Amino acid sequence: IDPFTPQTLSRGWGDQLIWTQTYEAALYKSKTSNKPLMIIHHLDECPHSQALKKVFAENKEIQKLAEQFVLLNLVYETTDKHLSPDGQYVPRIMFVDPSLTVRADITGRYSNRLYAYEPADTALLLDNMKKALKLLKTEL
Repeated sequence: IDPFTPQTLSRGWGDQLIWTQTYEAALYKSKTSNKPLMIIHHLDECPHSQALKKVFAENKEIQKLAEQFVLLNLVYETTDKHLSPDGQYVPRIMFVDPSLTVRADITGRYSNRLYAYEPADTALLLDNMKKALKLLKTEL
């Protein structure tokens, strides 16, 4: 593509994680860097996502893929009108497809419920994170 901004002094790409908490800015720079973003959606109204956060921050697998991608940690409204207008169940993980949209093609065997926010979904979250991410670098 055309030269956007040359690197100098320090901070080359700054594409890791996101650093700042802003839904629109996160998704925006993701598309700008042609890199998919994974929106981690929490809630305060149920068992504090801090409990889940502990195991999340403890799971190497989840961090490894997320550090190479975007993680949009949002904690506000259990059923926000943007992701859950009609209400289905509290999320845990979400993913924005390169086409700036979402793809619900995830199916599974009945391990311990296929959709939860409780630390139980941490093993699934791993395999689900892969299916949700689908393509890593287009080539692979």
